[PDB]
Amino acid sequence: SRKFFVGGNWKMNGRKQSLGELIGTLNAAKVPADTEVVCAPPTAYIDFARQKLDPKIAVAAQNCYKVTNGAFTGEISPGMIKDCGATWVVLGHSERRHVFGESDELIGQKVAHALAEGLGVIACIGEKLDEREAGITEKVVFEQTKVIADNVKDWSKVVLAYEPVWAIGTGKTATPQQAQEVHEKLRGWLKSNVSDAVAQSTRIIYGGSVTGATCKELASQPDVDGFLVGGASLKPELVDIINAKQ
Amino acid sequence: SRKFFVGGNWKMNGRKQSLGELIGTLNAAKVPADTEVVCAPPTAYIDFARQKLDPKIAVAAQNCYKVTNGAFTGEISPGMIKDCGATWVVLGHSERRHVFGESDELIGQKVAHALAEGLGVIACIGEKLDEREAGITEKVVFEQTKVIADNVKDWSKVVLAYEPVWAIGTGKTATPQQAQEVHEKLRGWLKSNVSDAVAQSTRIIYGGSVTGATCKELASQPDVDGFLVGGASLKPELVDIINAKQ
Repeated sequence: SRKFFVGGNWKMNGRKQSLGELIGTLNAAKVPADTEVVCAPPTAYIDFARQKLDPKIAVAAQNCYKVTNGAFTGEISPGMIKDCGATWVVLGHSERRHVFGESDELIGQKVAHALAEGLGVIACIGEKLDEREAGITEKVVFEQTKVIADNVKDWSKVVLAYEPVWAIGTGKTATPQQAQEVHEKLRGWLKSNVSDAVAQSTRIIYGGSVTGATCKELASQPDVDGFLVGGASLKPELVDIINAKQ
Repeated sequence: SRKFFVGGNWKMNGRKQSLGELIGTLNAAKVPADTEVVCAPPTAYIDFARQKLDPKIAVAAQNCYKVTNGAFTGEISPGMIKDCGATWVVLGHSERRHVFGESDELIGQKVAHALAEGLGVIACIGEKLDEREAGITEKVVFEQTKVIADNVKDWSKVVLAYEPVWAIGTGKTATPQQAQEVHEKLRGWLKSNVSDAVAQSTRIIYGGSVTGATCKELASQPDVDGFLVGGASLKPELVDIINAKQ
């Protein structure tokens, strides 16, 4: 019992005009009954996107901080995210980790607080190129996942996203088999360290390169439960990725 | 001749209902013609704040990034800020620098991009208790101001904010004479290093502790042209600070 999950990470892209247009497209898309869809707009447009999107698509913040209110110029809290109608937050995204230096310690604390506040969390992990080539893929993503698990009580509110950071802009790419390998090792970590129950019911989505051309082969991997989509999430092509199991 | 400037930095505080109430109070108060008022809401509420606020009050983003669009989950661009109807961005705020580790070099790149896109910039500088008790206040704030200056081609759209980070949350308080000392030295830096034109026209606002009772005296200091208000900007007290010259 794992419902197919497709998250669209718009990253720092779009304006009210172009996003309005894209939202119109998605509002007309037939989202399958077996599929849960979430879009993560730029923080300035969480409000806008929730107002314009049809309820069949949930809204995620791309990040948040770890307290409800405070002297943290530039941050938003899970309270504000809910106040705008979003029900998810993306935490630990590769860009937060490796461009903006967000530690594991910090990400775990955001997870605890987002969960305590009633949000769903799309919790991202994954290994860089140096790490993969040293043999420490397992170590790196287990450690990352351990830190997230320490701050989760209710796993029904969590989706794990594997980001093959080693394959992003590096000269390397991941095969569907390489994706499947990491996802079944992560499910083995959940079964081992949490419960078979949690393992069987927790979506592990793929956060590497995915397009309309590649989504069916990726979605048919037994341990790949969906996608955290980058570039293609800004295009009608997102609808094709949503239809991946159909 | 230099226009009195009050920036209200709401930091990570408020929800649509509470901010709606404060916005009501501000809309209702009369801003003196000789003063320029700007409010910086949490980033989730830039759009909301702009729509609720009277045109007499300007809206600022609390931070932004240094390209127009890109793969930066969690960030917003000056284009987005403008798209939301905001005309200012706060950059280099002590929380960005010291809680979130934003480098001077990063902050310079933001100033450059923000200015290029047509946004006003409230650029923040200041020394820690570390650096003041080491007698290197001048070195720190001038070096900070230099990096900013290197990424400004139009000073008409820049306000400098001195934040006495040494005297906020530390147990130490700053006197108006200590405020004036740094502000005078900053203006003299601009004279030496940019132009008399810039030195004489550039607002240097005070970002240390401002209350309804401390504001008149701070305001009368000749090189203190306004304030970047913390806690008091969330209260009707902001009105008193806006009226500090009256």
